[PDB]
Amino acid sequence: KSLTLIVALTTSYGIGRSNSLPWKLKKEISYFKRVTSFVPTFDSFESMNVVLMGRKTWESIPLQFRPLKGRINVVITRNIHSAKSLDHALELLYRTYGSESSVQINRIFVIGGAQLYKAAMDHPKLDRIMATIIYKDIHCDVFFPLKFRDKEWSSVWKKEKHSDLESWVGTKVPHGKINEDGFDYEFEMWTRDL
Ligand SMILES: NC(=O)C1=CN([C@@H]2O[C@H](COP(=O)(O)OP(=O)(O)OC[C@H]3O[C@@H](n4cnc5c(N)ncnc54)[C@H](OP(=O)(O)O)[C@@H]3O)[C@@H](O)[C@H]2O)C=CC1
Ligand SMILES: COc1ccc(C#CCCCC(=O)O)c(Cc2cnc3nc(N)nc(N)c3c2C)c1
Repeated sequence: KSLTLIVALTTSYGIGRSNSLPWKLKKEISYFKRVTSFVPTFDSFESMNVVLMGRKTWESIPLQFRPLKGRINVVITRNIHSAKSLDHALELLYRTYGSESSVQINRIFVIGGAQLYKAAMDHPKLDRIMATIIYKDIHCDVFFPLKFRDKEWSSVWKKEKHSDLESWVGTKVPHGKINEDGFDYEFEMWTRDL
């Protein structure tokens, strides 16, 4: 099964500031909730998505939102499911939600932070980035680890047609720039060959 990473980052790959998001974007939060908690209509009795996150990200989420509803949550920590790496998480999942289980696994998302992102980009099953691009240079102190939208990575990572994005996330997604509270930002989907 493939992994998908989902992130919102600035044109300078900023993702974070002071253990939180440096923007308060209500429509971006909804896209995130929607993409990660969406499952092919016919499977939706059985099927559930998984959200894999680092311990720091786990701790950053306002309590009212933990665990993230309607998704299987696994926190990765070297020391709610906990596993010690991405692959341990995958073994826990297959073992726990085995054909003998009534909950089934649809898509598995890596939702942050930088350290987990870095491991997910190293993972041979990761082939898709759902990137929210924020066209401002907001000060940040945590950064996305690999510059997948830059020249150096452009033979590996390709940005897909907007209609391919909508086909994947299964609904109309705004095209182009959305303005909210001082920010322009745009939804993208990038893939690479496995
Ligand atoms: N813009 C966006 O979309 C997002 C931004 N963020 C931002 O990211 C920041 C958090 O990033 P970061 O500090 O790197 O934190 P992470 O959330 O990646 O948490 C780091 C910790 O998780 C565990 N961990 C991470 N990767 C692995 C791995 N490969 N194997 C084993 N354990 C691992 C470790 O926990 P342990 O120390 O317990 O062993 C590590 O100390 C904040 O600024 C947050 O707001 C977060 C999510 C999304
Ligand atoms: C750590 O700093 C954070 C502070 C607050 C929140 C929150 C919240 C409400 C979500 C409710 C729900 O989903 O039910 C988040 C999670 C978040 C947000 N947008 C995100 N946006 C994108 N494009 N990607 C992500 N990975 C996001 C991720 C992890 C991180």
